[PDB]
Amino acid sequence: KTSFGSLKDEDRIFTNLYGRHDWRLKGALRRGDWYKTKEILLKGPDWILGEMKTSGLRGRGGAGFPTGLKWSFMNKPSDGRPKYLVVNADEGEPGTCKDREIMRHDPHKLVEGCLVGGRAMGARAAYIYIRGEFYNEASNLQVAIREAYEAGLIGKNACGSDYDFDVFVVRGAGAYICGEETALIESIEGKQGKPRLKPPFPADVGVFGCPTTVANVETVAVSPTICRRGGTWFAGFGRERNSGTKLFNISGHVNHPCTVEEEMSVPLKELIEKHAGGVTGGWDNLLAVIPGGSSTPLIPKSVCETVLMDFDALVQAQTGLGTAAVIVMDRSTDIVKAIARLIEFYKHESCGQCTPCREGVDWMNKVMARFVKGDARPAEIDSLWEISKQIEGHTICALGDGAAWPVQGLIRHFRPELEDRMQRFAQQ
Amino acid sequence: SNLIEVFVDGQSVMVEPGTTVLQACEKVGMQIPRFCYHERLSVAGNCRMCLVEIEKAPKVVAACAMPVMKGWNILTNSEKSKKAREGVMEFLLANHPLDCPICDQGGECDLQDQSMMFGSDRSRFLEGKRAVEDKNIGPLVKTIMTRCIQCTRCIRFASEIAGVDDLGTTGRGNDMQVGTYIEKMFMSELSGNVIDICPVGALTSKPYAFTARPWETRKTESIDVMDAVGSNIVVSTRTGEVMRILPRMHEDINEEWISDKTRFAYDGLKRQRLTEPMVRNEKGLLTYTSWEDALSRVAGMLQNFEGNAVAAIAGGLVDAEALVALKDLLNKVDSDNLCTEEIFPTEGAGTDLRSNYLLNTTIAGVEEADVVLLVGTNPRFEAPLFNARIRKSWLHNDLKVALIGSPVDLTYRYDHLGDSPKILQDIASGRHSFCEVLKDAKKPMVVLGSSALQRDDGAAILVAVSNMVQKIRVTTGVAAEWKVMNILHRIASQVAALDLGYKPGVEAIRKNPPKMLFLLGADGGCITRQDLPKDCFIVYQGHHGDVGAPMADVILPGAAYTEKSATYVNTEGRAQQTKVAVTPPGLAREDWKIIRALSEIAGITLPYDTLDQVRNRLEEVSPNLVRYDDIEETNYFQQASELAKLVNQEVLADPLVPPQLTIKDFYMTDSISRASQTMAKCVKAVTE
Amino acid sequence: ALFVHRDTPENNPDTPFDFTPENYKRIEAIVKNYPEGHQAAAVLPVLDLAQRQNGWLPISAMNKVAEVLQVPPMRVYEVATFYTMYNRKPVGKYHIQVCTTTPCMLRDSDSILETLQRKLGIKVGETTPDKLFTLIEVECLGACVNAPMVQINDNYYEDLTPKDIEEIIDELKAGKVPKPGPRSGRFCCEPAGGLTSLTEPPKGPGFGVQ
Amino acid sequence: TTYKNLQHHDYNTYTFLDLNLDLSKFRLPQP
Amino acid sequence: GLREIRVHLCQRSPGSQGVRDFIVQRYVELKKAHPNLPILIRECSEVQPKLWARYAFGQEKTVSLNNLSADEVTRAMQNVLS
Ligand SMILES: Cc1cc2nc3c(=O)[nH]c(=O)nc-3n(C[C@H](O)[C@H](O)[C@H](O)COP(=O)(O)O)c2cc1C
Ligand code: SF4
Ligand code: SF4
Ligand code: SF4
Ligand code: FES
Ligand code: FES
Repeated sequence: KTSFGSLKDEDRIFTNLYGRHDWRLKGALRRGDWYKTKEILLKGPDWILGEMKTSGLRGRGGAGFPTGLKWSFMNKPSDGRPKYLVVNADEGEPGTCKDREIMRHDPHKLVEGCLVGGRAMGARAAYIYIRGEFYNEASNLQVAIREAYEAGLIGKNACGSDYDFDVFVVRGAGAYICGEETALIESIEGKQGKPRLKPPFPADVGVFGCPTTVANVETVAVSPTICRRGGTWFAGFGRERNSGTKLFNISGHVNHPCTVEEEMSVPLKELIEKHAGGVTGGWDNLLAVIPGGSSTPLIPKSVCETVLMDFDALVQAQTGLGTAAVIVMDRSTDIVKAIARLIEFYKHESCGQCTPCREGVDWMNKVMARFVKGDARPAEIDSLWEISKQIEGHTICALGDGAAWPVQGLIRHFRPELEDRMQRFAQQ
Repeated sequence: SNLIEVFVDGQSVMVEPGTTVLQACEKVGMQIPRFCYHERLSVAGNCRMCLVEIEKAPKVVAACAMPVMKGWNILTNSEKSKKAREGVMEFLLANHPLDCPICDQGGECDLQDQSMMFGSDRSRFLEGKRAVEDKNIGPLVKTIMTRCIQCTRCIRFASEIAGVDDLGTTGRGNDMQVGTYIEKMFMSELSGNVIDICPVGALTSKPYAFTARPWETRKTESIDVMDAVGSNIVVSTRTGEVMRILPRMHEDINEEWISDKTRFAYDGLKRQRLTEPMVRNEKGLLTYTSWEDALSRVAGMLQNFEGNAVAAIAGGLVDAEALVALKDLLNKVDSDNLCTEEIFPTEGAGTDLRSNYLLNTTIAGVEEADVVLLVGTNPRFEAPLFNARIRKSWLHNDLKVALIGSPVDLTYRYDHLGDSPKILQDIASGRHSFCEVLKDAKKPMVVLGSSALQRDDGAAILVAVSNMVQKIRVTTGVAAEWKVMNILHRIASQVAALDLGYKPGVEAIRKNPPKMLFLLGADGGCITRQDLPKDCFIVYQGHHGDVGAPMADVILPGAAYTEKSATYVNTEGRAQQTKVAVTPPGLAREDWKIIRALSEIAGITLPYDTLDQVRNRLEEVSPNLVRYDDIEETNYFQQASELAKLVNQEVLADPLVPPQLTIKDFYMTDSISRASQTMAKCVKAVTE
Repeated sequence: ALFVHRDTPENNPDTPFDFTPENYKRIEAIVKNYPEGHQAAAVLPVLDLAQRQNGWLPISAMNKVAEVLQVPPMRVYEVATFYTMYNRKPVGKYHIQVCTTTPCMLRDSDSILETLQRKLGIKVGETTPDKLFTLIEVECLGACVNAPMVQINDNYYEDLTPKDIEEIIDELKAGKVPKPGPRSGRFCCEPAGGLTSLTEPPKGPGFGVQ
Repeated sequence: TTYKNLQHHDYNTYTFLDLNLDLSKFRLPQP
Repeated sequence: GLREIRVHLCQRSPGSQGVRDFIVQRYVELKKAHPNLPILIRECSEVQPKLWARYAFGQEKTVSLNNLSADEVTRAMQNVLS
């Protein structure tokens, strides 16, 4: 009801997150994968979509969009074209490493999720798009896919369900932008990973011009367990619209950086202390945290003493549980330099298609590089803020939002530090 | 009907579904700012300059890409919209180079105009701008890429309109660069139009660079004569000189583009130019004289001769007024050997019926056709805009193209049915596989390039094509209002001469060698001094001293198509007239005026004294020649085929080869093209 | 480095390159993963395969990929320039890639980069004179909890320290390949001090079903 | 007690493509 | 002698029906009997049908065919040809 966290291992979906249990089909079956999958498949797509809806699962990728609603867009009557389920395994957000573990220690969860989600959407195949860097993880993924094919779980008739499904693994190259829906679709199609215009939406025209639904690795991998254990069980955890269990990557200045699974809406302090040991030098030596990935703005220690790791809670705090990649900084950190590095990341990773981001992320990068040294003057902070607001709502894709938000968080919570550094520079 | 109601600042407007916000605003009258959007190209949405605010909506949409919805109120003067435009313009101008004084887009710059109107008046960018390296892209297009705004109109035009797939965006981020990754050359018959579509000055013309500013130039409206398409063009003139040639929008012909030759051959007008009457070739070498002397000598010779001993040749760039003047003069002399350089089969119905030698389906009907059969022709290098229309149809309205000739790159997929003229009889009799496609075709076309007709078996080729066309009509059951048979011309004056009744081909001249030849812009070299008697007394009447001029006993300088008001008919029968841009150089005179003055100096005086009276004579001869921009239909192709059946000839087994087999042959075709310097550079670059 | 190609004696439109027969079999396998037609989708995997065979993508390799997939060569140039794992200039035998984004920089990737460049006697972005090592700075490579971190070719070495990085560089310098994964004594992504989550046996196949 | 995901310590450079080629037999006829 | 015949007619007007059906009927049998004599059939919209005939030294004589019938047009053509 109230007060969240302390998830029991009975309720943890990913039971091999740490890799000390066999990840191949032999161990996956022991841990409970591929159980009653034939029954789940034969119960129909409407039942599966209803389960996902009543579970309250929200997209575990960047932005949290109700998974049941998003997947129902492809439940429309057939138009005579094939339907595809593209899995977004291009974990590019800085600070995020959860998809890597789901794929290298529990590929069969992802594979069965592909099967059930493809049945729900009516898809015939499911292309998995995995970073080019994640070579060993893609290799494990194909070993698991081949195990499934050889065991008959996929292919002609999956699990005897009479449903024809194929799982393709497609490796990308170096491009954070290729995690975007339409950019990912274009990369699969072989062109440059440049986001398309919307509308039309992927559910109407997608990969190869046919209907498509892009889903996160975590979102697809949670689905079989939701179906098996009931949507109500999943909804039991979390507050209200923020339901489920989430993988948290606590990194930065923390004693024991780790990937852990915890209840949705677990307090940030509980998450950082119970599992990660605590911020380096004690809770007092805490300056700011980036609850999301890199596209999320900062929250200072004052706001992070009581914030709850939730979509709604972090939106209220003026940030957002993007990918739940807690990055911790401990006072000794150079906050403006760190945020400048993040803006440099966005400058490097911008596709360059559309003018706002193309020509404005470089502007922000230059201004932030000057700020790190204090070369600018105090009147330029508002200029940076205005540039950020100009970039925010005018880009083709959300990467512009992600590049604008960290700067806004810095200007909103650490303006005095910027002024102090500028004054010290002017003192020379 | 299936129309939706949308509001533009509360102004209700009816728009069909799929209409975008930009087009709704345009219907009301508002012209949303834009850069990346073009009407003839795919929507891109890169620039984001067209951002507008939809009422009671959180974020601003892209007017060019957003499809409108019922009840939407589009606010175009709102704070949010204006601030979005200001921000987008600021981002566009951040990295732009301060080249306005030395930029060819001086007073025509959309970036300048939209910065003045919708942008801010000051810059707060306090950093160092980027600097891209320029790249060599051929002798026709200058690349100053530091000015590029990455709008991609050039890329889209090359990919779609020209179908070349050479330009693209390389890299990513602020370092994205538009161009060929390698040291390619962007050579194509439509490459020039990239200059127009580039909203900024990143792509400009090497020949025209730095020469003038837009506010100085005077924009005349004339027609192109480098081919039989009749591309409407705008001639930019500064102080009695041609500064550059630009396209003029004609949805039924041009569609905003013009061929590279049409664009860049205007240089030839300022070289190897006949600028004074010149006579005395019998006494040795040609020497200048005066009009009243040269015309006196010509009139003396004409009075001495009569009958078929005098004959005339019209070639290439000639106008209907001059043609009718010369025809009337020779008729009054009692001659009918007035021929034209380009052959046309005259065995069947010949020139009796206009449906026998016109693109009856018009350029714009290709979009309405289902199947196209290109017989012995290379549309890309003759009628390049006709090829552009074919590609547009193929790309959009699912079209099928087949070719009965040499296999050449046409910029679109096509079936190579073989390069034999017996395939025509095969298709007519049903022995070929293409009849399977012709069966389900609903709106067929059978274009027959005149280059094929100029073989020695042109009569057989035309007879076979018409006989196939009749069977195509009967099997396909096409209505009587859809003309399938078409003939694609490559010479500007061919259609007008045929309408006026000039004998096609210069065969009668060889049959009865004249004692006084009258070359009227006849630089084709069909008839040389080796033919004719030993003292023919040839008379050249043209603008350029090329093949014709050296062989002559007198030269009478005429006007070029940029200096005279002339009537030119294109390959589809449309009659168009040019306008006087420059004035003739020196003592040059209009060709019809020269003919009439020669007449009056001679005993025989013609019954016109003004351009309008010559036009009335044209009305008397062929009425359609005076209806400008109106395509009169035609009939009695059944009669044409009936008469063609009786013709007894066989198709020679030689392959059907197009004369312009490669791009290198496109840049030299007319006297002006041969005398142009830029065309020589293009030829050399292609050959290299 | 540069997004414009200038021919030289090496990296020339005629410089030798072609897939081996087994590589052609692999190419067919890749192409058959997409609908009929739509084979241009394999440009990315095919180009990566060409790089895996050679070591870098010369203009001849790009043209060969474009020819075998039947796409305009510019459609391959765009891909090769757009994506960052495609090497358009020759690269050392072992390609070292030190992550530098904020999550690693906070855990002292600067020291790792400094130690690597000092040991190899090169500056970030340069090749060792032996043509054995190439050091570059890369954005997030995933695995931000095992920071600081580097990638040698297709392997992740993570939880690194200056001593560990110079030791795994000594092994590559001499012979053998160091075993990938964290070098901090914790297997991967788990809490260092000790487990705080999945510390009890996982439940049976049918535990909790509706 | 002991890490289990060790099979990736022996993958060569062509492991991914070899697995894809092997799966080519199971893959279902394309549209 | 005669050098040309030029038949001007409207594409689809009541006053040119006779000429238009004369073309369909007797044109072939005339062009196959006077093979060397041009007979230029030129049409223009909303034109007044008129037969043009040019003789020796550029002397052209004109008639009218407006609201005339097929047989009348044929008679006029025969008279000009003879
Ligand atoms: C620049 C950018 C980079 C991204 N990277 C990822 C990723 O690794 N995973 C992911 O699920 N979504 C990513 N996204 C978000 C995707 O576009 C999309 O929202 C997500 O894949 C949908 O998955 P979901 O419905 O389960 O939430 C990115 C978006 C942007 C704009
Ligand atoms: S916001 Fe940036 S990354 Fe996204 S489409 Fe525009 S230029 Fe590309
Ligand atoms: S395109 Fe030329 S004229 Fe226009 S703003 Fe840029 S430099 Fe100035
Ligand atoms: S060169 Fe010109 S047309 Fe091409 S992208 Fe740049 S600004 Fe647009
Ligand atoms: S004109 Fe609409 S974004 Fe460019
Ligand atoms: S920040 Fe270095 S691995 Fe992500």
